[PDB]
Amino acid sequence: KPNYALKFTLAGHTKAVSSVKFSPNGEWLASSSADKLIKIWGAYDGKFEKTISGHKLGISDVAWSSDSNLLVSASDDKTLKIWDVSSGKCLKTLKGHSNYVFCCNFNPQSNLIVSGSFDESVRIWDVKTGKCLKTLPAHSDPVSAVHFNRDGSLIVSSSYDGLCRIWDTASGQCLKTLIDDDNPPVSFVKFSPNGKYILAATLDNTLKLWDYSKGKCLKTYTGHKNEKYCIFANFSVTGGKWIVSGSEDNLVYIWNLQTKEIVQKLQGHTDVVISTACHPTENIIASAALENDKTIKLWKSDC
Amino acid sequence: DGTLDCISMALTCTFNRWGTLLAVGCNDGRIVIWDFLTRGIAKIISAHIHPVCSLCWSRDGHKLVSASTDNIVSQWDVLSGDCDQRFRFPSPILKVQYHPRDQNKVLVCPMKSAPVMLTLSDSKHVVLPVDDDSDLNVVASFDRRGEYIYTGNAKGKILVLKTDSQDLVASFRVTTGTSNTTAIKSIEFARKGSCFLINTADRIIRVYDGREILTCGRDGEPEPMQKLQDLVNRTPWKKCCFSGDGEYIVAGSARQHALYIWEKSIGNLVKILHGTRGELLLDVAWHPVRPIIASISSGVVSIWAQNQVENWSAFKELDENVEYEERESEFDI
Amino acid sequence: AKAKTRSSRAGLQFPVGRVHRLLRKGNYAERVGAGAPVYLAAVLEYLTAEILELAGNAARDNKKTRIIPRHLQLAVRNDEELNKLLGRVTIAQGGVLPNIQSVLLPK
Amino acid sequence: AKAKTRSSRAGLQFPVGRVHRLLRKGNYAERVGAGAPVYLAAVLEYLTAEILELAGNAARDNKKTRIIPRHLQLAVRNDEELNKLLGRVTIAQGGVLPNIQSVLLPK
Amino acid sequence: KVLRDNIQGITKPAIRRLARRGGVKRISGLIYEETRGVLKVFLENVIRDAVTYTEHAKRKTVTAMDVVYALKRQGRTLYGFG
Amino acid sequence: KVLRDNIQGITKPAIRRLARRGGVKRISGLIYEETRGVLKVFLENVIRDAVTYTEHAKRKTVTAMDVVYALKRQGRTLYGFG
Amino acid sequence: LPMPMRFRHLKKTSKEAVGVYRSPIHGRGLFCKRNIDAGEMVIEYAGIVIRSILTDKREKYYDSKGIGCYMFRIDDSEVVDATMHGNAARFINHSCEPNCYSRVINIDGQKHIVIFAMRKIYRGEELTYDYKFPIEDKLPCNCGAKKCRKFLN
Amino acid sequence: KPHRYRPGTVALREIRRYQKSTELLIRKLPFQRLVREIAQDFKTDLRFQSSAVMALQEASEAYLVALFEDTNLCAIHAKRVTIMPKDIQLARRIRGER
Amino acid sequence: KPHRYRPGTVALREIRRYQKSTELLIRKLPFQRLVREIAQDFKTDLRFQSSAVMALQEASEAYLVALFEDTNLCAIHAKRVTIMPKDIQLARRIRGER
Amino acid sequence: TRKESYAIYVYKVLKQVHPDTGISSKAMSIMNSFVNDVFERIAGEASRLAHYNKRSTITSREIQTAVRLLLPGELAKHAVSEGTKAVTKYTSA
Amino acid sequence: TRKESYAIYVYKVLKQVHPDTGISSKAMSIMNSFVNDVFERIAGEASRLAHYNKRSTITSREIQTAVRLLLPGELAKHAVSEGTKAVTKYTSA
DNA sequence: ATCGGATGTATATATCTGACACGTGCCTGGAGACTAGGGAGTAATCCCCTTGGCGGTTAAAACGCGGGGGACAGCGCGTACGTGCGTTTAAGCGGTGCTAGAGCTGTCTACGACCAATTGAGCGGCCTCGGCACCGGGATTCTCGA
DNA sequence: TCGAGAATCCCGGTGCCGAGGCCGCTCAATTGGTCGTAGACAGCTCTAGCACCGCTTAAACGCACGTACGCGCTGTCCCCCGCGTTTTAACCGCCAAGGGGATTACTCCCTAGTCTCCAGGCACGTGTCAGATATATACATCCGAT
Ligand SMILES: Nc1ncnc2c1ncn2[C@@H]1O[C@H](CSCC[C@H](N)C(=O)O)[C@@H](O)[C@H]1O
Ligand SMILES: [Zn+2]
Repeated sequence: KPNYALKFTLAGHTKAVSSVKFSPNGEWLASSSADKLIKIWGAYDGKFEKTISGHKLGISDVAWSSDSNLLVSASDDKTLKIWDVSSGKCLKTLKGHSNYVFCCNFNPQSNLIVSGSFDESVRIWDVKTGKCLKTLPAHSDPVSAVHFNRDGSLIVSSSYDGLCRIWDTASGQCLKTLIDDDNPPVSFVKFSPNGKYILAATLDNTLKLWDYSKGKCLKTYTGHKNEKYCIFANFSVTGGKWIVSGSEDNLVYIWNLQTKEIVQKLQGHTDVVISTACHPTENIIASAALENDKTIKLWKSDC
Repeated sequence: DGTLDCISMALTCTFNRWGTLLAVGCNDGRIVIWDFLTRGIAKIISAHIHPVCSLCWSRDGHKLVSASTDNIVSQWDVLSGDCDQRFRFPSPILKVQYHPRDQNKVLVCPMKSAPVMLTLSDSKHVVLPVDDDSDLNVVASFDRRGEYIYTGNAKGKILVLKTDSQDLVASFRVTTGTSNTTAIKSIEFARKGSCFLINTADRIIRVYDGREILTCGRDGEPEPMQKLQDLVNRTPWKKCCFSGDGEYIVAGSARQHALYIWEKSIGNLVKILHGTRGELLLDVAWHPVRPIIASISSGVVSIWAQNQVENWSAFKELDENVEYEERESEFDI
Repeated sequence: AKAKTRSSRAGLQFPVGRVHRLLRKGNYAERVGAGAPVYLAAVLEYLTAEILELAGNAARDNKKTRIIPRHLQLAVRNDEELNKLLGRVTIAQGGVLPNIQSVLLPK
Repeated sequence: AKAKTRSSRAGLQFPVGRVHRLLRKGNYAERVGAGAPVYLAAVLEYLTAEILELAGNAARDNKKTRIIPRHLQLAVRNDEELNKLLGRVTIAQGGVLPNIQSVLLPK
Repeated sequence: KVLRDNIQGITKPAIRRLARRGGVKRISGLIYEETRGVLKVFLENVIRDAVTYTEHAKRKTVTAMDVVYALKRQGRTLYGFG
Repeated sequence: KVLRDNIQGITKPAIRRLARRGGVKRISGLIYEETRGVLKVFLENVIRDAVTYTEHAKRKTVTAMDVVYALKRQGRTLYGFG
Repeated sequence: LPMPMRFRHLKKTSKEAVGVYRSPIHGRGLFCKRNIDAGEMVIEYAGIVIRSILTDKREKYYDSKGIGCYMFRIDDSEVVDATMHGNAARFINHSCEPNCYSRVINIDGQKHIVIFAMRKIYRGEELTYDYKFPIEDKLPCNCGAKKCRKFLN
Repeated sequence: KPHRYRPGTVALREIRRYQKSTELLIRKLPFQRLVREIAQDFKTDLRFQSSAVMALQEASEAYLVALFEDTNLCAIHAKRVTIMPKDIQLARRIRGER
Repeated sequence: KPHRYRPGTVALREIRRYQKSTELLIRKLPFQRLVREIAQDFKTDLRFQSSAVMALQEASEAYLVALFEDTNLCAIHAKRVTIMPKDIQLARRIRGER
Repeated sequence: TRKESYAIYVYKVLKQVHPDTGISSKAMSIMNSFVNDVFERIAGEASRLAHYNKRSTITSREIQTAVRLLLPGELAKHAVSEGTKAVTKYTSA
Repeated sequence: TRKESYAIYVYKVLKQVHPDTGISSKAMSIMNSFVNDVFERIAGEASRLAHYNKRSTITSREIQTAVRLLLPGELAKHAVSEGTKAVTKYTSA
């Protein structure tokens, strides 16, 4: 039962927030919104670092490079853009997606970028050349969550068609297709810290922790509110092992890892908590809510 | 099955310790480290002005020794790209090979002189002994763990020396079918175990076990663990290699520009990958952690994957008509 | 003075004494090894058993108690080693084993 | 008592004494007739006469005095009865008599 | 009693019966006489040697043993007659 | 010193030379190995019997006389070696 | 070529003879990745061989899951059902002018539903056969051919 | 309406029953007269054992069967079912009988 | 301009000179090695007289020439000039070697 | 005139192999002639071999070599095994 | 080792038929082996003939009949005439 | 691709028999016992043929490479041959009858076997030289584009 | 279709070793007695062969006829012949160590030969059932209309 208390409320995004991601060094937080802008913030004190502009439509997903220096932003303009966080310049521009890119993520070596779009296609892109290296008709619905595994050899992918599809990267094979004996729209998905497991956020107020080494769901997390928006979840291993997730009831739920019991309820947001980011080293949770709030909030626990 | 156009004047190739980068010798005398996942070049180093004919990777994958056609041998780091060291010797070098368990020691097979083991820390050189002292063309290579050195002459002799002492720990003379002698074209090893192979001038490849070679010791009568050849076309092998595991053996036919892949346990031919007849096959290599094969021919790199039933296959997929065992409660409620 | 023939002493049927006398009266060599007639009769007994086995097999195959020359011909032709032994040999009332080439059969 | 060879009284060149010795040591009969070696030696002499005659004929036709095996082969294959006598006989360094089939000729 | 031309006693049905036994379906006519010839040829050898044996036997009739010996000398031996 | 596969020592030019000697103009490739086979087959008999003679001779080397006797027993005798 | 032997050669070479890509006819379609001459086996419709008496109860059962009913009538007794467990032959599109035709051939006493080539099919062509579906009261046919029945039924 | 078998079928059944049967296929007395006619050429007034001439006849018949067999096989190699005298001459040539 | 003879003509002249010549047509040492390889199958360490193995080789060569001859003649009977392995098998079958 | 044969021994070995099976008289004569022929073959072979060794004694070893020359493979194998068994039983008398 | 042959007699009959012609020792040995072969032939067939007649004395009549067996036609005719002439000459003294 | 009919073939049965299994008395080859000699087996010695290796050469094999040449496929057609059905013919059974010649026994005598005494026809061994094998060069004749 | 070109034939010339002629050195051929015996021959049976003839009939010759395989021709394809170049290892000549091949010299264990006896084998009678034969029957299979 952590005691995450509110230390700083981060606000300034003039539209619906969509993604907040702590920098891998924990020094900055990239708050993205539908306002075509990213906002770099001081991840330890809520100090507004800067705003990176240049996109044409709402940025649905943003993701840091594995070295805290670069940021990939997938915007509703059907394009991705890689900006140097240390300077803000658009180092790369990724064109080719025919629809709304809903998810973008680096590989563990930060040399690859996986991007799932509204066009139901997952595309693999370079970082030093930015060219689209691969493309797959991954799902039958807009792909809203893509993520490399612990080492970049495998990519888990989520779309609105309930499929939790794990693909090979060296050859692009649709290795596994996790289904929970139903078709609930799985909005978000991600691997485990050890890569052996995979957390899938479904749009029925459910977080399913599957054993990817087994291919079957092990843990269930219910009691939160996630039905429409692509709510982002976090693992807490730096301090207490928690499962943190924003919610559509202005609350940020925090369950125990093993027991799957609600161990804390970070209230204070006034809108749907659209995104959550876990500090890579510290016990700082950046919980960002949607347009009726437009605020990110830093929460620090002592247990 | 894949190719690399971004590489020009490709002559030699070599995978890193993990199968992540490919060092390519550029006939203008350059080194192109081409990266796999980005599908692009990872580094470019204009080493010398003379072409590069040999390369090898360090254990950590950071040091690269290279031999040029101008008797030059130089080391370069994968990050700095600078000349770590540069040496010159008579009898132009045919091969250089990092000691697989010591990135300081390096074996050097020259054209005419006996092979020599050098170190990159100190400018020393220990010449390896040769049986007849008149072969003038001897291949030599460390084993998988750099514990020994196998040396094959032009007369079918095989001397297994202790790399540190250069002293005979095993020996035997190989035949050429009837009883004859032959030029040992190459002494190749596998990334797993002691299962190594010998390419000779008789267009026949002989897989052996180095443990059994040490077992026979000095002047034994060892039979090859496996025998491979182009029994149908009688084709000499410009190059041969194992697979990443050691159960598959690739041989490059420059005579017809094809790739014949056999097994090691049984030795039967896995299959054949046919390249264009016009291209002159030059170099072959296997992806040490993938069933993929890189080939170099006429300055062009070609990829040869071995894919699975997937990329669309995963409803459930079956092969043949499955007669469902009708349970006794099938029509029951 | 116990009487016991060399055939009995070898436990065989073919007369060792008769074949020995025959070799003596056959003018093949000045002297003969004593065990040579035994060996020769043994070989003859073995091969005769071999052939008559297949002979009786074909006979009972035709429900025949007494073997007919056709049976011997079929037996020697079916056996590879025997035929090779008797390829340049013909048999009275032997005939030819059934043999039809492929293209002879209509289609 | 001067000893003339039996071949002299027989008027032959092949050694009839050697012939009778080979007969007695060949184990073909208990005793060889008196005139049998003479007869067979005469037959052998006549055969040799015919053969070497044809051989020398062929050799002179090939502008040669020394008779090589080729001449013997050609002489053998050039005479019908000799060939039939030695059809089942291979000859060393003989080769084949020059023979080309009809259809093989160009047009 | 002088005998002549009994080679035509070999009837065409007999030749075709032999062919059927040999496993022959269709035959040309020009075979028959040739067959006869070959037959005679075969005969022309063995029977002669036969009487030759009979000649050395100082006998007037031919013995089955004699033709057995002939076929033996001709490398075409036969069984069932001693 | 163990010997193996020297049947391929029989070169295709040698086979075609033998064919020309036999009076053959055009040949298929599939003949060669078959030839080899047949050759071996021939060999497979005589040489064996050869050592068999040598075996009975209680000797270690093979004598020309032995193979002459073998070919004699095989009805393919040869002249010029005793 | 024996029917079992040709069936085995089909099972061996069908995977390198058929493919599944985007179908201009309907969704995902079987395509001819290499020239398929007439008479040669195109692809077996692999799937669970059930009895026809088992179809209805299974059909209704499949109505509980809404998964595509992949059933082809073997004969008056059995049916190949490939709804959940089958092969790529499910994705062959109906074609009123089919370059392929359906048969049920016997192999050592077991009936396999094999689609053979009605005509010489060529590389890149979408492999399609006639479902032999009866006339209904109408599933529109997108074969694009000339003699389309205006429907699958 | 009268029926006639297709050609060869009757001959095929004949082949079957003949390979099945084992008796002789040549009438005795004509063969014996032929043997006597051939014998009188080398010496007149030569008698014969019945078994002797019978063995002659049967050995000759078997020799002819072997000739028919390998000639028919050669004709197969000649891509024909109808034998031709050149085929028999060829077979004899191969058998060393020429 | 370069000249090339019509096919077979060179081979025809080869046939002529080979029927004319009488030396061996197989290289000695390979044949001898083959003989030793065949011999070691029945017993190892068996020596050979030079004349012995020479006689082996020449007898085998002559046997092969006879086989080539009658196979070529059979191929003529097959109305072809190019020999086929079935022709050799047929010839061996006729020679009683099967 | 007593005419020697082998019919009794053929009948004996037949009963020893097939007690129920009978035999024809003509077939019996065929068998007898066959035995005579093969025995003559092996006898001539042994004599010729001994002559090649200039040994006037025909012993068992000559018989073994002759039959090994005459019988194809396993025929000769079983034959020489039976002959060795018989000669050993004879020596142990 | 005093090895017996016929070479001198071959040369003799050569000079008798072809005075100004040479030979090769190879072809000489060929002719020698041929002589030995036809000789052993005649010997075997004469012995087998006498065996068939149950005789034990191979005499001139047996030789002549053996030649009649082995040689074809006029070859055998001239051979028989020569043998008879030589026998007559030898018996005349 | 099928069914109906015709015809040809495997089956059960009855009985007839004649080869065939069986039993005999009488013969003689085979066994048993014994003696001679000497072929075969063993040993020590020499040779020498072989088996193995070595270096240089190139004729030879391998490889490849057009490309015209024939294997082969199919297709028309027609002659030659299977076939069912006629006819007439000698084949076969058998039974008689005559004896010519195999096939037998008993001489009796010439005839090699064999051994012993004798030695020059013949054979390993040694010069030796001349047809012959090889070479190179020039004239001869086949063959492929006009 | 008359030349060009190429593979060949022959001629002169060179040098060689196998063919041949000649030489000592036997042992194997010759000579002459002597002996036991192979068979040459005489002279007998009898039987198997030879031929006669009649009676029965399956079997052979010829007919007509459909028809289908042999053949003759065509166009295709491929593929093996020809030639050029590149490779290699056969060959050739030599050297060398030895391991078996051949040899001689002993030594004797086995076989031939002799004689004795009897007992298995063989010709010879004798029931007797395996199958050969014949008939009616059910089954298998071609062939043609559909
Ligand atoms: N010829 C055709 N035209 C339009 N739809 C078709 C069709 N054949 C089959 N279908 C549809 O496709 C389904 C069969 S699966 C056939 C392949 C199809 N393209 C697919 O991706 O699924 C059926 O439900 C049917 O409704
Ligand atoms: Zn359609």
